[PDB]
Amino acid sequence: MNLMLALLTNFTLATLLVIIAFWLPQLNVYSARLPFSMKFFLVAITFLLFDLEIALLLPLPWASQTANLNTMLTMALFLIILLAVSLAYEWTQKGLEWTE
Amino acid sequence: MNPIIFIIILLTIMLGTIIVMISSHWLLVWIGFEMNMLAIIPIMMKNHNPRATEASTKYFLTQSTASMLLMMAVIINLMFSGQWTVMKLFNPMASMLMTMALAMKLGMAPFHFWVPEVTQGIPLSSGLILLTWQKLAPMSVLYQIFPSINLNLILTLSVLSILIGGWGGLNQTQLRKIMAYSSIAHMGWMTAVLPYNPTMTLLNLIIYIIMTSTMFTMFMANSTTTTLSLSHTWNKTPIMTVLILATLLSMGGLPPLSGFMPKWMIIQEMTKNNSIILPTFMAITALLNLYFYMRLTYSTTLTMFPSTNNMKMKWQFPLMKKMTFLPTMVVLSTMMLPLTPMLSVLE
Amino acid sequence: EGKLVNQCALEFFRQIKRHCAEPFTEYWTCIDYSGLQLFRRCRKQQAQFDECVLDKL
Amino acid sequence: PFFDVQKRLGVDLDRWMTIQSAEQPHKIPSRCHAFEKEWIECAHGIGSIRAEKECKIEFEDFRECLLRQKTMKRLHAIRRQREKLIKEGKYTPPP
Amino acid sequence: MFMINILMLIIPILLAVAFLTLVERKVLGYMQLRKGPNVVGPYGLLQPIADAIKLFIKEPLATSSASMFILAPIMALGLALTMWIPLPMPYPLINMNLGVLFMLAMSSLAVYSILWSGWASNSKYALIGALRAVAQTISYEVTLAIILLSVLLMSGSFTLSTLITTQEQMWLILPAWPLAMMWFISTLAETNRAPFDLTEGESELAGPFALFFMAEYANIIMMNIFTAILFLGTSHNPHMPELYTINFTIKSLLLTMSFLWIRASYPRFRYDQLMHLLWKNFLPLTLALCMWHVSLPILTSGIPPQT
Amino acid sequence: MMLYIVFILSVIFVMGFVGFSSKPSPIYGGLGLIVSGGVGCGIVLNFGGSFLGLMVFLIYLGGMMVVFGYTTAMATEQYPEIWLSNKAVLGAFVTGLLMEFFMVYYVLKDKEVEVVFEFNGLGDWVIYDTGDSGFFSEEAMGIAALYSYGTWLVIVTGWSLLIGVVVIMEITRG
Amino acid sequence: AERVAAFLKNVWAKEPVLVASFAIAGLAVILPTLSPYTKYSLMINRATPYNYPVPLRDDGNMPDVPSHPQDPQGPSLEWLKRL
Amino acid sequence: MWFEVLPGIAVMGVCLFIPGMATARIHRFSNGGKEKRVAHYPYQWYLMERDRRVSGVNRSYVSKGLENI
Amino acid sequence: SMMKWNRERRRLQIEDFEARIALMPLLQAEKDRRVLQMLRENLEEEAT
Amino acid sequence: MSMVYMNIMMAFTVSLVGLLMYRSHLMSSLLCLEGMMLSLFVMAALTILNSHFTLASMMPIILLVFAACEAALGLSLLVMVSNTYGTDYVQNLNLLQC
Ligand SMILES: CCCCCCCCCCCCO[C@@H]1O[C@H](CO)[C@@H](O[C@H]2O[C@H](CO)[C@@H](O)[C@H](O)[C@H]2O)[C@H](O)[C@H]1O
Ligand SMILES: CCCCCCCCCCCCO[C@@H]1O[C@H](CO)[C@@H](O[C@H]2O[C@H](CO)[C@@H](O)[C@H](O)[C@H]2O)[C@H](O)[C@H]1O
Ligand SMILES: CCCCCCCCCCCCO[C@@H]1O[C@H](CO)[C@@H](O[C@H]2O[C@H](CO)[C@@H](O)[C@H](O)[C@H]2O)[C@H](O)[C@H]1O
Ligand SMILES: CCCCCCCCCCCCO[C@@H]1O[C@H](CO)[C@@H](O[C@H]2O[C@H](CO)[C@@H](O)[C@H](O)[C@H]2O)[C@H](O)[C@H]1O
Ligand SMILES: N=C(N)NC(=N)NCCc1ccc(I)c(Cl)c1
Repeated sequence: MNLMLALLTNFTLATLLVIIAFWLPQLNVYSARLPFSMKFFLVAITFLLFDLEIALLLPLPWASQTANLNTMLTMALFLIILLAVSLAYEWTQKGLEWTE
Repeated sequence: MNPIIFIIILLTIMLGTIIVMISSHWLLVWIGFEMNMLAIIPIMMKNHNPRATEASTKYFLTQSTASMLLMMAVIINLMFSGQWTVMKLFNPMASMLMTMALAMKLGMAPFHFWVPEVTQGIPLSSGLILLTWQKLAPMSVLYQIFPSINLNLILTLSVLSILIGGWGGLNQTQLRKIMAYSSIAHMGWMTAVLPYNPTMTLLNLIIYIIMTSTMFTMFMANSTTTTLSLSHTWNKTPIMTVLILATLLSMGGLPPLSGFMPKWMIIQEMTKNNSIILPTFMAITALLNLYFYMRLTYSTTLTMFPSTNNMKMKWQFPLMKKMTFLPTMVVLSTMMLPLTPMLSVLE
Repeated sequence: EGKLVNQCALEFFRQIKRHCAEPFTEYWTCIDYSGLQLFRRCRKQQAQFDECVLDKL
Repeated sequence: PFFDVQKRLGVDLDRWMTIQSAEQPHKIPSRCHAFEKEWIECAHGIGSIRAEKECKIEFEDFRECLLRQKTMKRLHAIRRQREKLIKEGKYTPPP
Repeated sequence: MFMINILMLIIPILLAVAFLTLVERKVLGYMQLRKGPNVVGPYGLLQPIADAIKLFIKEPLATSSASMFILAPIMALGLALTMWIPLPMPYPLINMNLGVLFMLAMSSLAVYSILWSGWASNSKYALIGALRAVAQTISYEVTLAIILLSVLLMSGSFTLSTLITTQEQMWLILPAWPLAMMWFISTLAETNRAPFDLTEGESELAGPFALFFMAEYANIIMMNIFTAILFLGTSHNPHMPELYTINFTIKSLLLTMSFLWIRASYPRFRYDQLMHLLWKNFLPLTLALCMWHVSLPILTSGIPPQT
Repeated sequence: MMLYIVFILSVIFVMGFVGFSSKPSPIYGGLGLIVSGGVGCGIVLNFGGSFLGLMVFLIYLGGMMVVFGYTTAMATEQYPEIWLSNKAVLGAFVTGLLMEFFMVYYVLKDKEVEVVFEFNGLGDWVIYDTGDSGFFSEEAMGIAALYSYGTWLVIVTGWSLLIGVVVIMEITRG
Repeated sequence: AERVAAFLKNVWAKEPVLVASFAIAGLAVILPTLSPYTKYSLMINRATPYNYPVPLRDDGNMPDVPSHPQDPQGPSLEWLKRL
Repeated sequence: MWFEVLPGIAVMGVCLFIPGMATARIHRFSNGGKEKRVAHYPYQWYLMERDRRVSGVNRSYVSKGLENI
Repeated sequence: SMMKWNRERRRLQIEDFEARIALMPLLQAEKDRRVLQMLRENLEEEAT
Repeated sequence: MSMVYMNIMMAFTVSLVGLLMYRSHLMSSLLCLEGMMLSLFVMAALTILNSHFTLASMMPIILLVFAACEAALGLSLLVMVSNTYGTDYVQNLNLLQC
């Protein structure tokens, strides 16, 4: 209940601050493609794919508690190396360049 | 495409299929389809044109929808049995959803509309993969879940595909669309016999793949995508016209050629189960396919169509395309009937 | 068997009360203050209780 | 599997997650572990055609543990009857 | 009782933000051989109040979609306050078992306020500026998440108060100063602070404005509080919790003041150059250090406890 | 009552789905999916899925849906059409909204309902597990097991993500 | 070898960030196999008792199984205390 | 001079001291003068709920010792 | 320094976990009776 | 079944009907596809959590990861379509009619 109360308070207050911010006494009586750039799209997609790999690494602090450490360490490094290979491929294919 | 990347993408297409075929867990089956679909899109797009982009998008939407329905069937199956083992499903609603999902992936009627359009819009080599290798993974799942499949649903899908495939091919002059509708009809034979003898499904699938690969390879050797273009073959590679004639008659199911064998054995298995009306209806309906196979033979081999003057320039250069395995594939496509009892290896 | 578990525990705590009531009370009050009830925050008091039970029991 | 490579090589690629009564981290059992175990052991090795008929009792019990339909229905009945009697003042519940 | 506690967090956060604007102006001023605000109240102590009143009685000067024009500042300010509720100082308002993940999850939502306000700007050029800002923010989210995971492999859990225990004997900045360096820079880039203040840079080449400003400056304080806990752990004495709060406040103030110090010291990055700093420099090192910090506890037998 | 919190969240879940499924401007459709994602996390949280719930926020909302909105602003819609101004969208939205309310009314009135299939209506709390006193999170133990039991899952998943990078660079090079 | 050192000096001059990344990543892969302490990580994890140690029914032929926690038989953690 | 920057820093520091100091004192007030009980895992929640029943007043932070034996 | 402290933290966790193991039989004995008492109480009301 | 399954199953059906009844924007149909995934994630998580199927706790994450990768591919196709015609309208993807 406490977290729900905290969230409701934070955003309820934010709503109220926006309210009075827009309405105070004034005292007066009188879908195309946005110049599409492919490079910014690939940044977003690259972030997504790296974000999914981060999702796979987040369990690592718990995984280190296993007795199967031989398997666990090998798979942890394997995942990170494959992430590095992804970066290396994008790098060498000019995917990190902002010219042209 | 970089040649090394093309190899790795081809291997990923194969790996996704292999994962589906070796998995005992439903999640891994789903992963195999996801990986396979991811790797095939780049070879649909490789020639970079609006038609190839439309085909890749139409393909993506169909396969993604089918994979969502498959995951639904898996999750419903988990709820009602508490396990993921790849086998019979434990809930009739799950069975219908998986059957419909796999029918969509195979392009069976009435989920067939994408097959002619996607095949037309991609290169011949990509269409070769689409209409042969891609049938392996869904058919291997159907091989394992068939005990729980609704008999009326599967036989209705089969009958519709044989009719739609047969009728759809009659109106085609594009070779890729002829192969697409031919593929739809042949899928119907494969699923019609599956409830009775899955072994005969495997036999039909293997032979279909062999003849389909032969035809695509022969189209690729001459860069022919239309009937009229194929009609110039006699004035360039006369041997090729004879091979095309023999292969088409085999795909028509004419004895004594290899393509008679799957239809012959499916009719046997269905009659052993007192199914007489259905096999007879299927065999007569397959005459539609024979008609538009015969039409191609008339314009390719049994008559000489008009030529062009610039064709003479082609007489001075040899075929340099790989035509890999073509001599073996054509002989298997036509001359295998005397070895029919060898089907027991598939048992 | 569950009832015997209860009887053994009650007799266990009756022996602490008889002999080491005061050192034990200081010890578990020290534990009770911590939000995680940590042993490592109470080593002095644990030592007094440990020495009392060893001496008298 | 269509090709049972796992059994041929003895490698466990995905069998470990197929059923809930398999080995779990820190021996954490599933809620229906005993029902799954009984059903699996009843049906083992006889084939699904036979098991559908001969292991129906174990499977019906297992499905009850999984989705708890009969239990919820029975509770629905007792609660519905209790509301009726209280609405008629014929029943007072204890503390 | 709990509602009082929430307000004893919300109100001081907004007051701290107000007076950070004064501290920033005066610290920058003295580094520039001048004074900064010193007329509006003694030593400028009423300057934030005058600025706040002024902005709120200013004319509130068409949106392309009213719902998103109002959503963007509510999201920004609401999310910013939410990031504070799991912070242990030393006791959190909400004690989350996965508090670190919660902060990571909530911070990833903050980019929607940028996106929504760009959509509501009704201007092609403001939408493009918003998309450039979003690309920067998500780029530096990558290293922040990986750096955080690397540190937690020494702490053992996603609970923020466990970082206190992990640093009972020693600050984590000593075993992890290479990560501390990239973490600190990543926070600057994440908050669009100089030399990564490209939204205000590239742009020039009332109440609603104030609300976005409060959200950003609350995030700046919060990020430096997070940095203090992550790398400069203060010792907690359960019988004298105020001792922790004093020491931990001083560290957070100094870290915040170093944000101002850095603004005063360097020119701005080009957009492509700050992208290369991330994708070609920080990310390679972060990946290598993530592998290293996975291996290190195992190879030293220094794996922390799960609990 | 708070005892029906999961059901109430599930009701909101459906309305958000009717929101974007009637397909207004993709700007608003994206908003409807974000609200459903947050509500979907809340449902998962109340079943003990703390880590799973936060992954929806971190990955589904903070990653995938951010990229969806980024792409929408860049290649689909830059200015949203007024919500429900289209007749089909308004009709589809109203049609789905009424179906949900009729479902919710009956299940709450009778504490059960048959919408094609039979659903109990006593509250999802009734099926919960009655014994739990372990010193760990079972969800965390299961997820952590990916690195000990799920070697094969890691290999195929990691490979697919690498091919995702390779494939997308091929697709977009044109 | 000399060609190896010349290559390393070149990258050290032009790309020290990448050189450091690869060196750190190489140490992470290699050092666990060379470390005498890696074996204790396995032992400490196994020694942490998450669930209850269910006792065995005594059949009279288990001289290696302790009867009481403070009896000498059974695993000892003395190696862990001194660590 | 630079030390005229301090008054603004002092106000900021007092504003950031209040949340932590308020939470700690509110916890003691609400939990019988002790730290608020942490229950991140089912075992700790089980003990806290058992404490509530044993307390006799429905307060998990009211402790009973050997006086109840 | 981190290796030494984390090793001590592992020893402190084991001691905490062993305290739980000592108490588990008593808690299990109580949980059984509480569950059976509740089921028995639910049974009296069903009969009525 | 439990009461929650009604609405979660309904949500999938709503998004499935949304996906099968296209309008104009291809993006709108992609959102329905990701809505389907979301309802699948929630239903799978609920089943796995409630049954205490410990090792299956990772399955919703795998589903999320692969489905996000599929969505990334779909978004790439959408931008390529948008580059060709200037909109993501599905009525433009009708060349293969003939
Ligand atoms: C592109 C693919 C990249 C894949 C990269 C994979 C890299 C893997 C490198 C290290 C893998 C093994 O790493 C480490 O090796 C030593 C070898 O003594 C193992 O052995 C060590 O730990 C085990 C515990 O399991 C002890 O029994 C043993 O006495 C000890 O020496 C470790 O258990 C293992 O953690
Ligand atoms: C296309 C990619 C080609 C590369 C193919 C690589 C295949 C790699 C297969 C990895 C799995 C190998 O086989 C499997 O390995 C792990 C350890 O490693 C073992 O798993 C072991 O650890 C966990 C923890 O309990 C459990 O699964 C089990 O208790 C134990 O056996 C399996 O018992 C073994 O069957
Ligand atoms: C943070 C709490 C602060 C509490 C302060 C409470 C004070 C309430 C009295 C506010 C008086 C504001 O005074 C008024 O503000 C509005 C702001 O647009 C100004 O502007 C207004 O008037 C001008 C013409 O004069 C109009 O063209 C304009 O559209 C209108 O906005 C006025 O020129 C100013 O006279
Ligand atoms: C194409 C639609 C796509 C959207 C799909 C929407 C989700 C569908 C959810 C299906 C889950 C319900 O599935 C259904 O549940 C009931 C509950 O007992 C089962 O049970 C029902 O039929 C069997 C018949 O022997 C008996 O149990 C009983 O008569 C009846 O209760 C059904 O056998 C099962 O098919
Ligand atoms: N960037 C600075 N430090 N100076 C500055 N002019 N800040 C903006 C001024 C401001 C905005 C909102 C509020 I509420 C307050 Cl009180 C003050």
